[PDB]
Amino acid sequence: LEPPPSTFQPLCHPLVEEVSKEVDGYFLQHWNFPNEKARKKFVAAGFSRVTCLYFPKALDDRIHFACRLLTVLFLIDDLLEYMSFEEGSAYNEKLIPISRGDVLPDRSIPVEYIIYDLWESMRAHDREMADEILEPVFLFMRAQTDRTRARPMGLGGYLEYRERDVGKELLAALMRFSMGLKLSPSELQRVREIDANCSKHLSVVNDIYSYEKELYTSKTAHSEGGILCTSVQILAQEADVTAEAAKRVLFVMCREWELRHQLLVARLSAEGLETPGLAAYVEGLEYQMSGAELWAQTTLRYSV
Amino acid sequence: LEPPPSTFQPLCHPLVEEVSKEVDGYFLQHWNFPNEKARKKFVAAGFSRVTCLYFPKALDDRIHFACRLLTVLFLIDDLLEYMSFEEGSAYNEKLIPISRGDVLPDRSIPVEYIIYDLWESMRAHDREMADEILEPVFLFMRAQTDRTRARPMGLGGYLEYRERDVGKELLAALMRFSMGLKLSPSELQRVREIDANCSKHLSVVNDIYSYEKELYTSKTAHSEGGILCTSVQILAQEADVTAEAAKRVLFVMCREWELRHQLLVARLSAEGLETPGLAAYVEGLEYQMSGAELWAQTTLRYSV
Ligand SMILES: C=C(C)[C@H]1CC[N@@H+]2CCC[C@H](C)[C@@]2(C)C1
Ligand SMILES: C=C(C)[C@H]1CC[N@@H+]2CCC[C@H](C)[C@@]2(C)C1
Ligand SMILES: [Mg+2]
Ligand SMILES: [Mg+2]
Ligand SMILES: [Mg+2]
Ligand SMILES: [Mg+2]
Ligand SMILES: [Mg+2]
Ligand SMILES: [Mg+2]
Repeated sequence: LEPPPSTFQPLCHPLVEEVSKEVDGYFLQHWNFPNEKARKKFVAAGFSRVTCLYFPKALDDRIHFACRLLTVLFLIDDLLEYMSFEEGSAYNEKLIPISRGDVLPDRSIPVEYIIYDLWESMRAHDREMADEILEPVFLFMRAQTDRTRARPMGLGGYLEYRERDVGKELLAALMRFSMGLKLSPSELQRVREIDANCSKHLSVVNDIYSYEKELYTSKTAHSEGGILCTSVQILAQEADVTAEAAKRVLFVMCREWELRHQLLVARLSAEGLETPGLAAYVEGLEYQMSGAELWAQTTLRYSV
Repeated sequence: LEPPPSTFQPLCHPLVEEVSKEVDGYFLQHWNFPNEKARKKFVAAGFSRVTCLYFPKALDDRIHFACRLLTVLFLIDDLLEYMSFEEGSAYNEKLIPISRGDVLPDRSIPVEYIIYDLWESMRAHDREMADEILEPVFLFMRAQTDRTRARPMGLGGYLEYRERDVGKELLAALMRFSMGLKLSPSELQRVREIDANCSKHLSVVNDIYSYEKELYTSKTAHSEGGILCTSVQILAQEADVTAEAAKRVLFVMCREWELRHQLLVARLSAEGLETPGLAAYVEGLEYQMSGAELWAQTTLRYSV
């Protein structure tokens, strides 16, 4: 599968080696892997490597929080494949008060106390921005078990939904957190179009490289939790072509959203609307788009 | 614009120039054109030229019949853009019993006696093969003013509907009629999948090249009869990109259908399933696709 040209240049955080070994070790110490094989697979996926690709301009003392959050959010995304919607919702909902720091963790259950301890250290470092990540996270978590996954969706319907299930807002607030990027409500409203456009790129690039994994998941895991929900499948059905054909067509569209991103950014500069904070923000969203693509191409998580 | 490569080579019927003067000459004589600017525009469209690219291996004494049918269907296609869905339906339904020979034409209304004399002459040359073109035509006629045009559609449902509105079935029967190509029912049953795939290519390729023309029509003619119903519109909506962007993506989807055409034709031959009659037919379809594209990218009908 050959990717079409992109003008984007992915960047990686300079401390990716240290921070990855640090956060990897942590999870190998506290998390519950079924066997040595699953432990090996976990390190292979490179969950801190991708976090360092999403947020290459992260503050050095802050990047490790993001790796931690995204790692466990990744570990859970996989576990939900083997539950029903009910089971999966119950699972997520228990973690939400713990995340607010409202209910203590059952310290026998790794996921409970890992999440509790994460959010506490985050609020300790920067309470205000830490707190602005909470609702975007929950929004994502409740999307993961939304019954709309079991209803037929067209392309537009799907992207509307995937904006939550792919975690666009949570990634945005985590980005802002990890950089210390403070934006007024004015500025944040000002770029809703750029967000929406960027969300489609993140969704579809991921749909393209993870399709094979997800096809096998839809055959072997839970009939609800492992349900096949992807633009690849939708487009394949609608255009009556193979998934491989659909991938190639969706990749060209992703490049159109990149171009559209440059256009919107340029236009926002063509008024005084591009504040310095906003400028660093939309540069940030470009790192996410390109970074996620670089990782998706090279991670063992998707070529297996 | 910049079409990506195609494996298909177009062919033009050798008599294209004679039949063009002849058929153009007939319609310039009988059709009620409003003025001289429109008679010139009709000749610049080159309708006999596109017919001779659709069916480049049509029998020499049969190709003119096809130029006639398509020429009158092109003219009526433009008419219905000035009509409501009701007016257009009323107009086409008049013509349906006249085509069958069940009703005599009003010899003072050109469209009626042109239609009547066309079908009677075609039944004279090959009764049973002419017969089989009728219902596919009425099917495309009725599609043209179906209110589903004005309702929301996703890409999939659009292609389903456009299979009728692009007249894929009438084109098939016509191609057979033009070539003396008789196929058994079970033969036709074997290429149904190949037919459907070919439909999408014809539709979307036409949609790409005729978009600026249809845009303008939607804005100037009747709000119903000239409504913008096109894959370029639908993809641009679902994916939130410009029309030019959608065209670039749809073009890639069209090459994927050429690939699928080839794959389906190879599969058919690898069983003992490609009869000699079927062999001509699917080669026939491939001329329709590459021919439609050649005309579309040069006709003044879509460029001015
Ligand atoms: C940014 C992406 C393409 C998503 C890849 C998959 N993971 C699942 C775990 C949580 C993340 C937000 C994400 C949805 C990111
Ligand atoms: C085969 C096509 C892409 C269509 C081009 C436009 N014309 C309009 C008049 C009727 C024809 C069947 C057609 C729809 C063919
Ligand atoms: Mg998921
Ligand atoms: Mg998943
Ligand atoms: Mg995926
Ligand atoms: Mg039409
Ligand atoms: Mg038309
Ligand atoms: Mg058109």
